[PDB]
Amino acid sequence: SYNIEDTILTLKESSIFDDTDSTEVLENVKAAEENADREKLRLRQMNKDRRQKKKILNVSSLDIEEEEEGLIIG
Amino acid sequence: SLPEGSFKRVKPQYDEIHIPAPSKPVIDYELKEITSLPDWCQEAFPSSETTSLNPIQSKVFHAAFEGDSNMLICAPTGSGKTNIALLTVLKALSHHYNPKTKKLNLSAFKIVYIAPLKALVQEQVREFQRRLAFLGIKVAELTGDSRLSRKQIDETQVLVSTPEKWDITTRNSNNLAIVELVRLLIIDEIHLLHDDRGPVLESIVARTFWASKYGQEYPRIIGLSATLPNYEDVGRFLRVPKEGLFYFDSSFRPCPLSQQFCGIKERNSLKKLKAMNDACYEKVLESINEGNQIIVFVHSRKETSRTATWLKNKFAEENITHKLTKNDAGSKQILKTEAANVLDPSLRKLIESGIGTHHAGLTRSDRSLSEDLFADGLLQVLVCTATLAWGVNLPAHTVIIKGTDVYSPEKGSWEQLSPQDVLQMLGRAGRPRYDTFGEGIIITDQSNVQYYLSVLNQQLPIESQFVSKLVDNLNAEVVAGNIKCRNDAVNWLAYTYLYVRMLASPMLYKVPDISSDGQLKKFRESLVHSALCILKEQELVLYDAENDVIEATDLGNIASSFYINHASMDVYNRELDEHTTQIDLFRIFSMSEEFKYVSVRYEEKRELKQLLEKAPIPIREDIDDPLAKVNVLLQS
Amino acid sequence: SDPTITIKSYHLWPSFTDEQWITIESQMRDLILTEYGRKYNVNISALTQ
RNA sequence: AUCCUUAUGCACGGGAAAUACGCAUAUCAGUGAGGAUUCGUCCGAGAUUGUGUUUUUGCUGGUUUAAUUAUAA
Repeated sequence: SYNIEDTILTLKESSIFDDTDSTEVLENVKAAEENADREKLRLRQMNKDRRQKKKILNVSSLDIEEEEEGLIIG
Repeated sequence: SLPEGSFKRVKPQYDEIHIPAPSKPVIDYELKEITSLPDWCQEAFPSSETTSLNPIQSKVFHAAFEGDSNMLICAPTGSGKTNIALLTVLKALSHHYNPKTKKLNLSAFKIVYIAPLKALVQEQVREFQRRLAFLGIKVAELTGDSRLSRKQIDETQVLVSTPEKWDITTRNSNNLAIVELVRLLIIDEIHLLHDDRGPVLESIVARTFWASKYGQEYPRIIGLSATLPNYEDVGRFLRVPKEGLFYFDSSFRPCPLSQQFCGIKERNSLKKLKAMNDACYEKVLESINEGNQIIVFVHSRKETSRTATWLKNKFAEENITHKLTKNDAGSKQILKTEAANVLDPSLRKLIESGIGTHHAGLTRSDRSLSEDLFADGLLQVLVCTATLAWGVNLPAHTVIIKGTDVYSPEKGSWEQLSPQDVLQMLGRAGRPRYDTFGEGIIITDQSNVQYYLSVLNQQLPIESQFVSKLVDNLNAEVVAGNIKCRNDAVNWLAYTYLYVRMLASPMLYKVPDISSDGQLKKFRESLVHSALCILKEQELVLYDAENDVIEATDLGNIASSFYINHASMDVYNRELDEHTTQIDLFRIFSMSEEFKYVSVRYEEKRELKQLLEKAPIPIREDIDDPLAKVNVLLQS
Repeated sequence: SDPTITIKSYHLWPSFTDEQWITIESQMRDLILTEYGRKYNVNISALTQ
């Protein structure tokens, strides 16, 4: 009943027992792979930049933690 | 095609096809000598080595004095063009300058020479000074780093300008007296129309015909170009009388260009690159044993240094001594004097081996040095980016073009070498003054060879890119006040170079109208509509759809004056704000569209990193983003 | 594009010859390769097979 | 001229195996090797010895950013 957004919305992937009783979301098929491919792309170009240019990242606690950070009636 | 390929060699790494040198010209003509000239014109060729003009020149020259008409020369540009332009200049000078009375009439005639590049402008200017010194003429540069003011233009007679600055000078309303005074408008390299600067030339051309009707005396227009197809359509673009058109093929070239390809059969880049280096090495080995001075073009400037390193360790592995076996004492001397003194991109060692390189990103002094050393000949091999073919006249016997894919920020993708660039790279060749013929070579992937054969035959029209520059040119013209309506706009667009090209091939350039509107009235008017919508959105000009009235705004006037692109303009429009501050000003400056082609580099990155720490004006963006690099360079 | 190419009552996709498919598959690959990059700001040409 | 049988060579297509394929200035062997039998007989070409390689022979593929230049002074 919770939404994320002439458009169609489908159920997002969720584990049966891990989900159990929890709020369920409705996302667009193209939007899910859209966001995923944007983030993972941003990771790929940073992979090629890191390995090619041999730069060491600052990162650590707060950065990696913030990387861990990453209704309709019908 | 069959005559073009005579002979083909098959090699393990690559299949090389060797095109024979072009044919020598048939003589139906007399070689025109210097003593046939009048009294003052005999110093046009102060050093007369032949005392006879080249195969191209004589006929075009006497035709040029005979008619006063718009002319076009499609030629190898074998140094033949410089003298022809000089001679037409002297004619105009004589028309305003009496044969009996030797006082030169200074205030009557004015002359303009449109040379695309600043450097080539410089070179030209020294040439014109040398040849025109006897009349007592001031030949000075109007463009860019030239920095001529309001007065010196009035003082001067002969002008040598780049297209951009000449456009901006003639666009301005106050000078129009000077524009009227110019009788002689020379356009060098009219083949530039293919490239995106060419839009400026066609706009200048349109302004010359259409904009001055109140004085209405049309100046003499002389196009000078590399040989190109659709010459007739070019004339219909300009005026050209049929007789002024002179089409000369590469058979009239001073040094016949021996065309050569290596197709590369490999696919993956790690072996493919190695195969290319092997082929280049093989060609260099064939050349240097003959005493051949050689240039190797590449895509990128970073490629140059690593290529030269590869030639040093590989070439030296084969034989170290043969590159310099002669005057090794003086070679050591001059080499250490040049390399050790002014060079600091770790390029000294390459110079020291005697395989050098030249690229944008090499110091201005170091740059001049490399040119001179390669002229003397202590440099047997010269690795280069695309700067030299475009800029500098210095030919070298063997010319290798390594690779196909160039990265253009226009697309943001790797495209093929564009024909107009390939051709001008092939232009520099065996030296017309000294050597008999040139060796051209193209290191390339075999699949695209079929394409490069044709585009290398120069069968490709000068493509009209006016679609991008239309809007800005139209805005500037409205600022001039010449267009009050859509009909005026399309009449101006009739003298535009895209107009002709549309007429020739409507579906190629996406004319939907086709059979309808032979004059493409509605197509022209539709483009004007499209332009004036976006202009009005950018508050550049006033427009109404049904009533159709045009007027220029202040922002449009600013864009006209400082020649800002329309994209840059709307970027300024939104990004500038009431509350915008010192930090945001640099950011907007960086956002200016003229920096779209700028990008950060890995050899630049260390100095960038050192800068952005101690930079006084902070940067909201970061080292990877080109905008930040731009405004930190601005701070520096 | 071509209305002369008719989907029957039986089929889903329209009936072509082979070479018509050979071109259509290139046109379909073009949308994929252009929109993947355009969305992710990636150039088409630099891509490995 | 067509059609068919056997043997051999080259070969498109389809399988199976590599505890399998070979080598010997070496010993024998249709002038009888090696077996079988219902005890009358019957089958008829390898056997020994040494050795090479044998979860492997050759070859490949993937993955681990061009140049140029524009202001009003």
